[PDB]
Amino acid sequence: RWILGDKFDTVFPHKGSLKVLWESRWKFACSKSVYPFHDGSIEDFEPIFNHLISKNINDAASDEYTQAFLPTASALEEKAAQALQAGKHEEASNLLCRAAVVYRISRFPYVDITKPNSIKRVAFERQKQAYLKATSLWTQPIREVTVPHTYRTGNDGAHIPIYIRTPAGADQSNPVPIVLIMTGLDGYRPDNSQRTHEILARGWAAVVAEIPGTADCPADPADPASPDRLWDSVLSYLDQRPELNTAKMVVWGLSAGGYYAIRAAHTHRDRLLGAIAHGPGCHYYLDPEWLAKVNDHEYPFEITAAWATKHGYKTVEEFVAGAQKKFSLVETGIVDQPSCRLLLLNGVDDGVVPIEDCLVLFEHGSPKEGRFYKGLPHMGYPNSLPVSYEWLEQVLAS
Repeated sequence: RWILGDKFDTVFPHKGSLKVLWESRWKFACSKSVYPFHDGSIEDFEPIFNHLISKNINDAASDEYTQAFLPTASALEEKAAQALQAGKHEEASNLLCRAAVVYRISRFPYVDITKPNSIKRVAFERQKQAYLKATSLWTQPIREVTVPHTYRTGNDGAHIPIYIRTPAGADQSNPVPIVLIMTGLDGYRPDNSQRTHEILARGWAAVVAEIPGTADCPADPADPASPDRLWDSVLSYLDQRPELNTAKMVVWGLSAGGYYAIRAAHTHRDRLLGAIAHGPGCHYYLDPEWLAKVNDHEYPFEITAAWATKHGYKTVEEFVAGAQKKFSLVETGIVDQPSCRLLLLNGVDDGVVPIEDCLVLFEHGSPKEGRFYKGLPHMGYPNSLPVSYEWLEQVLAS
């Protein structure tokens, strides 16, 4: 039934095997310093995965997995303090960035928002601490603002912690355009260094916020309307920021963030010049038939457990039974109004979220834009990244 075809009914060889996941993909991802090991080094990860392998640790949700990483990060943080003692700021940044990646992988694939005492949460707190110190040394530093959630209603929390980075010469007299990044299931505000480099290189401000049901997002994950309130608060702050031009704003939703980019393209169409949705889900990803095989594909570990919690559900059973009716942008009719310019990007053979969730969007509302990558898995990396910046330049053009 799906475009994925023969691959749909396939159990990928890494399922429930951390050994195969490392030896076949992650070892090479870490070597190349690409997702999810971007900013990391293989010297840091080689020994941790050799240890994880020796002990046949396969479940990443387990404390035994997470704790196998934290000694390395401690060692890296001390080397940084050493580097900084000798006035070596560049070495000090790079070691703390490498520390931040050890924490990132230790907390893969999801920090449970309902378990604040969890070891992955401690890992994420140590990451943010490590990263902000690393990015304090930069000429254009990443700054954390705690934005009052003035539009908070119901179960919503009080505080929206976001990362802002402004290019050299960003002034109240020459206000720069914004690219508001919306992160995903396993990637949060500290995991976007290279994107902020590229945004600043083109003379734009980088703003990074997490999505409902992840990390430090105060949005009620169980309320489909919570992201609308979330952005109402964020954009309202960016409206009050002197040097940031909200009249030239694109949102960029990655993975699970893709959903929120698509939604924002409609709900806040009058406030955005564009949206990019990278590897996005909007309807068919919540199809019971899709959910029945999603854990068997390219995701590095089981994903339904994380998805359930991220969509505000107590059990996976309840998530599988109800999620589509409640959250599908198609079923709720969100896609039936017009939208700002929306670029959809994904590999055609995505087995995390269906390519069909990009293709459906062409049958509602405003015209959509797309580039889909033959034979490529979820997000279609590396191919799908350079065209992101091509598009942004065109939309934000002077």
